Amino acid sequence: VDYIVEYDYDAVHDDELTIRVGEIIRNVKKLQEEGWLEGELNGRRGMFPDNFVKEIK
Repeated sequence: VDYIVEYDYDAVHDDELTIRVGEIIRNVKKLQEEGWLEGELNGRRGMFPDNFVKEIK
């Protein structure tokens, strides 16, 4: 399922996705890390905060 960024997040790590409010992340799935999701944003697959992106219902 896709997700929409509601809060700006700065990727501290290399596997972290730098999500910006208003962006749509392709195929956002839930990871084994509480508060971390996996999706293709900005042309890269990374991990971003769960409370920063809202599922596209």
